[PDB]
Amino acid sequence: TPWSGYLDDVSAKFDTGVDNLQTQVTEALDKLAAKPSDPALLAAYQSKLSEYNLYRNAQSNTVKVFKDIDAAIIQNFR
Amino acid sequence: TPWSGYLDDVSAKFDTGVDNLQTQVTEALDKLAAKPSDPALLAAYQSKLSEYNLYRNAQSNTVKVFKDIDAAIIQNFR
Amino acid sequence: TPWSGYLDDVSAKFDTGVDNLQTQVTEALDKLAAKPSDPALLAAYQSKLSEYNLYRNAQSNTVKVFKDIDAAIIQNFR
Amino acid sequence: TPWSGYLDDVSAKFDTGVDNLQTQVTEALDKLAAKPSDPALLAAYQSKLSEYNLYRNAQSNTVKVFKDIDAAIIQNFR
Amino acid sequence: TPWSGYLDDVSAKFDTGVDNLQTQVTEALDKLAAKPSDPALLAAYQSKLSEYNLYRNAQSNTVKVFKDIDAAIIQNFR
Amino acid sequence: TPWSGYLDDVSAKFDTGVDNLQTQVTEALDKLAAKPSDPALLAAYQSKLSEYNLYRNAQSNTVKVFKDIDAAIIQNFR
Amino acid sequence: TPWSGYLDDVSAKFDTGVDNLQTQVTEALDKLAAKPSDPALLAAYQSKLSEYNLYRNAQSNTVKVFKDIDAAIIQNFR
Amino acid sequence: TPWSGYLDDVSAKFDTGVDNLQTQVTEALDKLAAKPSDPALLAAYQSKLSEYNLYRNAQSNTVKVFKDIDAAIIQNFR
Amino acid sequence: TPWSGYLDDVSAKFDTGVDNLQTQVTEALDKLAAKPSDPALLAAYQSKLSEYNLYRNAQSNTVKVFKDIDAAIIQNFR
Amino acid sequence: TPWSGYLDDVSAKFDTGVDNLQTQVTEALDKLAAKPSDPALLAAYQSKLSEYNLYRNAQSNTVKVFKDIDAAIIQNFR
Amino acid sequence: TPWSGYLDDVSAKFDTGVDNLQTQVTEALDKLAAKPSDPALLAAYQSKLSEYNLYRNAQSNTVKVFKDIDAAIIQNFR
Amino acid sequence: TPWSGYLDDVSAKFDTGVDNLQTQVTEALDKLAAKPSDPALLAAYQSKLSEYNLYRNAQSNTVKVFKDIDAAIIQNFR
Amino acid sequence: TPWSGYLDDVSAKFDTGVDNLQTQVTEALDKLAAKPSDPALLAAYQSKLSEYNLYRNAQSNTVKVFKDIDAAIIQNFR
Amino acid sequence: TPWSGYLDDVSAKFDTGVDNLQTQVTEALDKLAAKPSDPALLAAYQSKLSEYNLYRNAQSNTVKVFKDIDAAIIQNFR
Amino acid sequence: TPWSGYLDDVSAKFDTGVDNLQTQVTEALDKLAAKPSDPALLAAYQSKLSEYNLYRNAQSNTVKVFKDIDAAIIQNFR
Amino acid sequence: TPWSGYLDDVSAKFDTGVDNLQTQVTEALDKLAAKPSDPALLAAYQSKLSEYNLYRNAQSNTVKVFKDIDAAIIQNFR
Amino acid sequence: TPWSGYLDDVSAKFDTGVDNLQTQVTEALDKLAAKPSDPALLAAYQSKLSEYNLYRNAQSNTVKVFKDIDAAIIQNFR
Amino acid sequence: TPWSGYLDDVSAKFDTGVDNLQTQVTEALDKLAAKPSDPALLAAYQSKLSEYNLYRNAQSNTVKVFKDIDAAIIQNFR
Amino acid sequence: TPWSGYLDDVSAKFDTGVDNLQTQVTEALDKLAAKPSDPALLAAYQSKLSEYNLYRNAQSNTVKVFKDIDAAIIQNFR
Repeated sequence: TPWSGYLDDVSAKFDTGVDNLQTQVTEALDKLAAKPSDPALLAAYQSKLSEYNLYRNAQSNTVKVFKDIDAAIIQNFR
Repeated sequence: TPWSGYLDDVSAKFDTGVDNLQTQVTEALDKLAAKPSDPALLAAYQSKLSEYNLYRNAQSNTVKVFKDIDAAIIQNFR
Repeated sequence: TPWSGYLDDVSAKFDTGVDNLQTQVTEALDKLAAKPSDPALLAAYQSKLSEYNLYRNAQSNTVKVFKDIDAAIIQNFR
Repeated sequence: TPWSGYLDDVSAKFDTGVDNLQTQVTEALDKLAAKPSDPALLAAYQSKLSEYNLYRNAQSNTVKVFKDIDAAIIQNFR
Repeated sequence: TPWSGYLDDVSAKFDTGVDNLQTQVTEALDKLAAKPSDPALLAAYQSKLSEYNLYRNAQSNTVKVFKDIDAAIIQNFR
Repeated sequence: TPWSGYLDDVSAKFDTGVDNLQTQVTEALDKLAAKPSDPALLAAYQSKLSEYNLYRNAQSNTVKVFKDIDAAIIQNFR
Repeated sequence: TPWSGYLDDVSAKFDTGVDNLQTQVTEALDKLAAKPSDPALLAAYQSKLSEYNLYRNAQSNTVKVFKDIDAAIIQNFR
Repeated sequence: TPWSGYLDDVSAKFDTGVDNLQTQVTEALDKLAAKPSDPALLAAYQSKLSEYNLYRNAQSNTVKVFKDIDAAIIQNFR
Repeated sequence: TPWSGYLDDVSAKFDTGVDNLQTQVTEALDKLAAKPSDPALLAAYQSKLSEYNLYRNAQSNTVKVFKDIDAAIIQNFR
Repeated sequence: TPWSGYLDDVSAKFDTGVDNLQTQVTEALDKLAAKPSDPALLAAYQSKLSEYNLYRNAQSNTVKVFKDIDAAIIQNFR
Repeated sequence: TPWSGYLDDVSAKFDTGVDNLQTQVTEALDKLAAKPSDPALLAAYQSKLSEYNLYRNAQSNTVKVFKDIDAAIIQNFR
Repeated sequence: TPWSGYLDDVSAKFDTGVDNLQTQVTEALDKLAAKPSDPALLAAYQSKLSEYNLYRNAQSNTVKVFKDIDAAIIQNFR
Repeated sequence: TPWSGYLDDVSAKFDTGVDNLQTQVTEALDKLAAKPSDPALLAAYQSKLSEYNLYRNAQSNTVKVFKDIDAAIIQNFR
Repeated sequence: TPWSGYLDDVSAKFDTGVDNLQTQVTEALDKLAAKPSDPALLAAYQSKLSEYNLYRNAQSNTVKVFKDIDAAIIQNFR
Repeated sequence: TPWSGYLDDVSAKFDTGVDNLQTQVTEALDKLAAKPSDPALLAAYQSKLSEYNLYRNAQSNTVKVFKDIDAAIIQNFR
Repeated sequence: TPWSGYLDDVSAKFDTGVDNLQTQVTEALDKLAAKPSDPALLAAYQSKLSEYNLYRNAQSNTVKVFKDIDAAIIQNFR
Repeated sequence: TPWSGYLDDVSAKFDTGVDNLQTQVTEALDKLAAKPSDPALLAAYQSKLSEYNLYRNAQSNTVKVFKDIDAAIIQNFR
Repeated sequence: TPWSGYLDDVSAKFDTGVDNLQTQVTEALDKLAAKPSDPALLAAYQSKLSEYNLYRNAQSNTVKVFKDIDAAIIQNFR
Repeated sequence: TPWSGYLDDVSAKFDTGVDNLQTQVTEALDKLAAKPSDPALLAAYQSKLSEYNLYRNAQSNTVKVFKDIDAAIIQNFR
């Protein structure tokens, strides 16, 4: 069994929270690349790419906060 | 079930708000191409194409604003 | 229900404002073609064709103005 | 009571400043559509439509300026 | 009873301070989507969306300041 | 397979929409050049050349509009 | 009966003082993960996460102070 | 009579030194929340919130210094 | 007597330095709203609104600098 | 004394630089309206109206340049 | 084997997505240069050059977004 | 070796694409000037001068497009 | 049999408590090094590296506490 | 005679080293407030305010260093 | 003697480097205001105003760089 | 044999992980410098330079984290 | 010595490049005004006035380009 | 020997990469100034000036990127 | 003989390592000040000023590291 700590659980709440956003960004970019001027494909790709920016920022900043929570508790052992 | 975030909902309010504007632009251009000098078809195509310009601009600028709302909230986690 | 935006309403105020000017130009040209030297038919066709020129110009320039009103509002979202 | 912020007040100074310019543009276009070649109706509609262009541009650019005033004050909290 | 701390009170002063700004942005966007070229609906949506940007920025930066007030007091226990 | 994007499809809707207008302009000019004073050939060439002017203008202005739709979406990625 | 000393009482005054802050941080993160761009969920999660930082720091620094009170009394037995 | 030591006097010199800064921050935030885009209210709230940051930091660091003065005198009893 | 600290004095040097710029922006916008196409009123409103932008930016950035002066002195107490 | 900043001085150098150009445009238009076919009045009104166009453009673009000079200095305080 | 990272893969999805758009722009410009007034060659070159503009902009802005995704994750290592 | 960049290559594709159009315009104008009423020389000079207009416009607008392609890539380095 | 004392048992509770965290940090860094811009690999490496920081700090501070427990018991033999 | 220790001498070397920098910052801010858009006054105020930031930081960090020199000598009396 | 630090010297290298550019902008604007349509005065004023923009930007950005050089040296005293 | 510690191994996992990214940045810049307007060379250089930024940041921040892991273990020897 | 920068040199290359074009336009207009129907004076004045239009446009657009070259270099100091 | 660092080498790769582009812009402007209406000299000057814009932008943005690479490495010494 | 310790040697390795970088920054700024719009002087000054930033940061951070090496050795005498 692969081990997963508490920060691995917080980082995987976002991974299991979105269903296939890592796939839909890949699929919308592959549909965009075949024809990069259809406004039905650009506006669909903007809304996924702007979503994927806020996905990776809110994931990475939450893990940073719970790091500095624990690093100020663990410093208080001594 | 295909996942759709909040920016996917704002981009799909415009898609469900207009009924078949993506179709009517395609249908009016197909009626125009068969006879590109009828003023009943040019003036009908102008009013749909000028509409479709304001549709894709107001969609794409609204998603840009809600991006910079969230990117100034998520930066305040740390 | 076929969708009609605001520019579709301004372009259709001229269409519903005149009753059958798109028909009377077609009917006067069909009466002219059968006998293209009657001054009762030429002077009746001049007054409809000069009317139909000012109809399509005042329609098409009004839609152009309300386009550049909105394209200078929508540019001010960002 | 419907809430109205400061930018809602600046956008409503222009709305209450003009009396019925949103109505007069609608009324002059309805008088124009019934007879789109009267120069008494075209020149009256030009002066209202050119007014309504400068109304919506000076409204929308003023709200844009007071946005970038506040977004450079609120960025200075942190 | 759901618990609400001091930062929950500062974040809810803005929520109770505006009456229904979270609703009016949703209602004005729903009125905009049905007809995205009416200047009466675009200029009304600009003034609410520019308001909603300054609402979420002044909320999120105030909570950030009171965080760094407390994190420099609580660090002075030891 | 030769690639054709979305603007290539809009420019080829006009090409496939007219059947042989690029040929009929060439054929009517070749019939005109052999005898450039027959009114049956001048009036047939006027109606094709005035058609071919409105064909290339409505093609080239439609591609220009869909360019400025996409260049205002793609600018909103960043 | 599980034993709880004096430092266990000081650490459990904060646990019983907040009602369900350990739950509300978990519940707000679970509501955030399903849709990580709603500003109603980000600003609600910021105010709980900034609260939970000051909860664990003021708990852990208070226990550190009462440790160094007692370790300077108990050193004075000999 | 509620007892107040020497560090209670140093912490209350700042409390009695400012008159109602704990009130003016609360009053300016309540005036800000009703209309969070007035630059007369944002710039008035910035100058009080930046003041209240330097108030709580200079209070909390002064009490920390007089603690480490006394903890290096009291350690010299033995 | 309402208390005013040092940052309150720097923010009020700009308030007392300009005489009635908060009034003249309000008065010029009220004169503009009654007739938003007079170039004598637009060019007078541009010069006040561009002034009021540089007023609130130079006020808010000066208070930010004197904050980070003091927050690097007060951090050096301990 | 009504206050006038630096941009108010640059906008009033053009106002005091021309003597009565705001009056001469008004006076020449009033002489034109009484008899709008005299070439001595049309050619005199063309030279004032073409002057008044270059007056308001060179005024409004100069104030725009000195705005973006100052907004790139004031941004360099922080 | 020449190495290609993740941004090299996103930049090469557009390169492999279009088949020979870098060639067709070169070939249509070479056909245009031999005879720069054929409307069959100008309208074919407009649709490729307007396509090639949207190709290089959507490529270069996508790589910019995935840069600022990663530069806000990698900054959160420390 | 005189250096020639990419825009120098696009501007020289038109120069090498036409053989001696810069010479034929000069030669036809020199034949026209000796006898400026021969219809064999006027109609030959019209077809070269109308060609030379479309040569310098399609050259100068192509270089402008490839400039704004690169200035939107190079802006994305930072 | 290799000997392991009590502090060796406390340091090996963390080693046996995590399964292969010393391996997963090594494996995620080896997957990162082959392509250091994939956000699926950066965000997976952040959550393991922030975990591995809290692993080695909570291990090393626990062994330090049980050292100073024993060094204040063993000093009380004499 | 008012007493001044060694740290009072180091803090007063900077005070006597600059002549009237505490006055010139006050005088340049008073000249700025009367007209906050003159670039001759903004660029003169930037160079004094950026100087006054480096004055108070280099003063306050030097006194901090000579404190931690002495607090590691005085701790070595016992 | 009025004191001038190092940033005062860098800001005064630009002041003494140009001879009377602060005067020539004032003199060319005074010559422009008396006659704002002479192309000999507009093109002379463009070249001075575009120069004065690059003067105040290169002055203000150089002082900003030498500030952040020193603020990263002075932070390394402690 | 040149010695290489553990941080030398982590810094050389990135060096051996990419194959010749230090060479490809040098080679793409040398191809760019010979012709700095080819979009095939700019877009190829953007994707390598944006890659090389994320290479040196993820290398340098990983070495910083493993430094502060070890400096909090080695401090616990005493 | 009157100072002349680089843009003053580019604007004076056109002034010294033409010999007396500012004089010949003045002299040909003075010869035209005495007898404004001589075709030897009209055709001589057309060729100078059409020259003087291209002189002031190519001067004023070149200075605009070298402005936006420098304003994108000077912005890169910070 | 005049010293040249690494950024001096990157800025001189563009200088040695182009052969005499700093000379050809100067030579083409000197040929243009003697006769500023020859289309053989305008179109040759456009292609060099549009080249020289992309030369100085790609030089200045590359040096900016390698600055922010190094300023994020050198910040990680401490 | 003026004394120079070990940190004086590390700070003077950078001083003797660069030849005349303290002079070339002074010389390039003096060449810039005489003509602050030449792109040959701005791009030469950018590459020296960006170099001089990395010179003083890598000098000042190296001396800070060797300070905290020695202050953790010298603390271990007692």
